Amino acid sequence: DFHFSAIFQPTDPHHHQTEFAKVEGSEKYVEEVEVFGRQALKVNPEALTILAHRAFSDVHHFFRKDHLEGWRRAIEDPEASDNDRYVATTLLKNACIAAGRVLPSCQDTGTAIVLGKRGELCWTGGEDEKYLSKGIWNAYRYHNLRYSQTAALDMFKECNTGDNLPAQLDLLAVPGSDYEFLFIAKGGGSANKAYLYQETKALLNPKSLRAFIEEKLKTLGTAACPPYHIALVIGGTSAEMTMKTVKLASCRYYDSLPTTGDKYGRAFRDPEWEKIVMEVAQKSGIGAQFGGKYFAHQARVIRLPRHGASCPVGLAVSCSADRQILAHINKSGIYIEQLEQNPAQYLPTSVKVDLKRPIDKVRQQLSQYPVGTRVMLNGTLIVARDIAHAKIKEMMDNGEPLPEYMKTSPIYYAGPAKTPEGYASGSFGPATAGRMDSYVDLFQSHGGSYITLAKGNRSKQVTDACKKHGGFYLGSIGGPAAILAKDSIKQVTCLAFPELGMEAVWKIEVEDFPAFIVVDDKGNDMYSKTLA
Amino acid sequence: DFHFSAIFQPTDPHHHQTEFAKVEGSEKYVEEVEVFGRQALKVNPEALTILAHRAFSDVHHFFRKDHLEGWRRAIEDPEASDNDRYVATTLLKNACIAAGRVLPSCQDTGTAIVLGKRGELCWTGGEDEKYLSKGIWNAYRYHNLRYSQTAALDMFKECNTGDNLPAQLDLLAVPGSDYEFLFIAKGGGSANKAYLYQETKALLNPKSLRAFIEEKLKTLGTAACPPYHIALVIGGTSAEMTMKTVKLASCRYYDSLPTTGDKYGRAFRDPEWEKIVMEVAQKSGIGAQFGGKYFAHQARVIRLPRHGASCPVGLAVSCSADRQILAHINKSGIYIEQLEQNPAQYLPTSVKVDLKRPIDKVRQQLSQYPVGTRVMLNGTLIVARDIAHAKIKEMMDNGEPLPEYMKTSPIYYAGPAKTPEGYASGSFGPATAGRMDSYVDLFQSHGGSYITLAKGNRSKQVTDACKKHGGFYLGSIGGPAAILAKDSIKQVTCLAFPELGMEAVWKIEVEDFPAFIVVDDKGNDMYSKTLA
Ligand code: SF4
Ligand code: SF4
Repeated sequence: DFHFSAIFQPTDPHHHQTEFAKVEGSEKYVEEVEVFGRQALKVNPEALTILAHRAFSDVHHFFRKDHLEGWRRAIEDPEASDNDRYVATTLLKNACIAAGRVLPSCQDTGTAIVLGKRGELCWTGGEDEKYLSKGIWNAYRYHNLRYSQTAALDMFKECNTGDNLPAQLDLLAVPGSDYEFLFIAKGGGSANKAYLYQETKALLNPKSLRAFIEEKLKTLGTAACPPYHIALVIGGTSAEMTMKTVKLASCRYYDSLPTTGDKYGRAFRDPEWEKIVMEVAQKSGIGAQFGGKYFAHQARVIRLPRHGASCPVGLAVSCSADRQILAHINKSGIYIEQLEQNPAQYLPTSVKVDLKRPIDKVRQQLSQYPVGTRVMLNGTLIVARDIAHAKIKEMMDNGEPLPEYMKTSPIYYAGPAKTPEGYASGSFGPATAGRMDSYVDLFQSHGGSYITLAKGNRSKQVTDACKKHGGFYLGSIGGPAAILAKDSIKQVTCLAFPELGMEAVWKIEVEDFPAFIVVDDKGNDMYSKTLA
Repeated sequence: DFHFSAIFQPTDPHHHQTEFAKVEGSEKYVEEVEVFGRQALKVNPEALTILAHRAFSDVHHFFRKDHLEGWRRAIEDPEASDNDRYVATTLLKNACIAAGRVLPSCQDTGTAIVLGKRGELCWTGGEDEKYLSKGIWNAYRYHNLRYSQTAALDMFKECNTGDNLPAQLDLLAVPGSDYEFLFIAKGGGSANKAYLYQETKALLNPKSLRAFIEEKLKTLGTAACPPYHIALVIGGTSAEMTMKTVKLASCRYYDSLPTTGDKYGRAFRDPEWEKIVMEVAQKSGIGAQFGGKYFAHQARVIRLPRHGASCPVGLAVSCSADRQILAHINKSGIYIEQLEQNPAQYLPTSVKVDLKRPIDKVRQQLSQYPVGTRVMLNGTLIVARDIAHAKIKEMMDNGEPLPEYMKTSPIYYAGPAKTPEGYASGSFGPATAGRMDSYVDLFQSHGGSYITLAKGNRSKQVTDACKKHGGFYLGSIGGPAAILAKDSIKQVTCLAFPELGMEAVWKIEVEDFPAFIVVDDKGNDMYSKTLA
């Protein structure tokens, strides 16, 4: 009466539907042997370094077809808003710049994540984590990427690791003699939009689930640079299993799962509720960052078994920097997923704001316009994000004044990637505004941060602060870090806190920097209707 | 300049601090060999079946020393409340019954979770998941446990799998030639108290972190049968990594981690913040389920590296059914963690309520007493939990009456384990009340469910309903399922929905069933002060 049923039963477990390229000459890293009558593969662990290096290089300059098709759909759909088409066009042009292999597609070159599946008889010598980490180290050190990892020296004392390590290395033991991989360069902002809900059987009916989806999609907001790949996982054997599943679903790793359940509790994709997620996303009006239809590229919904007392639910997105690559090592060598090298084939007024004026004159000009107005910024921005804000608040709590450089220019929340030789700037797109919300009222009450520039919707405290203090929040397009660096950023200099690395305070000169007035000085917020 | 640093660097990676017993004759399942100059281990996969069967059998009848010591501490501490000592004494006596190897310590025999670490040169034949699942199948089929897994036939249509499968099988590839394991029998209610928070750098200071802990600990409530092993994880490379870490911390799997960080971002335990967590738990007054000092046995706090833009935070507990077992297979055979076989060595005014009356007479008697009154129930209980409530609401939505059996007796939210031969009842302790909160006002408005009996604090809607309709919520002690079955439950009959398995409606005859009045018919709630 015993019947074993694996939870996950993909019809394409080795991902034959994906196109792979062989690393030339890589069959020299492997050797087929036989021990105790069974076939085994000896793998020179230097293959893991080579593979990880190429994976975490390529993934920053090219995209998958299904991601690029979504941007074209947003341009060509008659039901797309004008802002949908504008944002999607910008992202596609950004992808064309990134395809030049110098600038990465986003300044947040992400956390390096490796899902590895080592066959029982795949023999590497066992130092996989070291050799994989060396390849990741190579990719981030020898390319114009960014060191984004923050080490905790104690509970509160932190420093940048300076090399984008440690990686997340999830190496699984599986049958056979091959080594299969999914590499993910996961941005922090989209990682932050991975949510776990602890629900109950009372959720599991059509009316309750639909209302739940409507409520939760809004909480994603625009803070992870939509259009999104939206993944929703209902059920799971534990919270951590639910969240791992929703991550992998967002990477389309589970696309070949069955579409029906059975009495053994196997996982399945639910295309009907995928359609419902897309309808909710489209009718939400949130759009591709600034109102419209293209909140989402596509949706994945995976229904899981559950303990009768339990119903964990995971919701997560893949963002505009949709960065994963499949790979495998076998008797023939090293194979890596082929991404789209020619994104250009998918490619079918505003207010000039002079920032080279007194900030009060800039505030006066912005006050003339409603939320949703598109602006083009020309002049100096002061760049500061999470740690700089915390240090400055800490200074003020010790009686120190708000520094003068926080009062002369708009504050751009951003952290740049490394600058290529001969370039004015590396990739340099915006950070999530909402993480700095707790500082705006304080800084504005001390005569600074009257104008901020970042991406994402903000909390009500920021709307109230801008109305109280005559302030503004400007929304940059989120994601197009390469085209901003190439076309808009003309000069970059470190102004304060150099030891923070990318989180130092910078002074940058920009030209033709596009943004929308998201919050004005009158209590208005262009997200108040769609994200209420 | 490259330096590899593993995130997790336990000083005791193989758990030498744990005592193990070898399965007699199990060296016949293993054979050390040497291939290509390296030491390897051949493992008959039947070893995995034998090991999983014994692990998921033993863990339901015995506990670890640090768990039992916590209950003794709550009994002997002069600062423990009377309710602290009463609950801890009850749980310790329950453990004495479970040690008889017939009744499991809790009716929720949990989800079967396997963390396995297969060495590069540990050769099983590769069918580990099937052979592990067979051993788990054996444990739940041939012992007096419970089938708790719910399969989804489609998004909403569900059935019990009837065998407690599927398991969660997390099998990792690691160096060496051994096979190391952590087996967890995870209750659904404590699995539900695994929470993920998406925080920011603004949290990472002493004042903010302390306030955060005070706020989140209350949201655990009493719904997972405290005293808790409380685990808190600050940081992580992804949501799913944070939640896996907090699970393992709650199992004391990471106890030998370093206690300081470094520039490479290694994980560490923070004993200072473990003490602060314990201080918050004790000063909360929540106590061991019914007010006092012993909200928590102990605390684990792990600080993790993070992407600069990210700060995931995990909070989770191990409950009174604290069930994990370490194991390993090596050249000498199968070794399994030795649990405490003699829990008795740790062992150093109520109102009689006659349920054999019209329910209105029972309500009148209960109305004479304040919340916090300890009560002893004698008579019939009608048993119904999540799916039965959902089915009954569906019937009423179709115009059908609230069933008669929802009106005659107090409703006990519970699902029994299997009945041992010759016993009146299998283990039969209470389910989490809060999951049924959305039905109370509706059912009471239709003349039923005036008295409910379960465990855990409930939402304000239930307090309002009981006051509006003259109802009561009685709190059973959470956890002591074996002693309740042995001493209190005299007769068990299936009443409705037999196809739901443990989730059928039952009619049981009880004697001397202890409970507290948690919500009365006047708007009072004995958790209103401690869980506000
Ligand atoms: S596209 Fe946006 S959310 Fe994604 S990594 Fe870049 S900044 Fe972060
Ligand atoms: S002790 Fe309580 S929380 Fe733990 S498994 Fe049993 S019923 Fe669930």
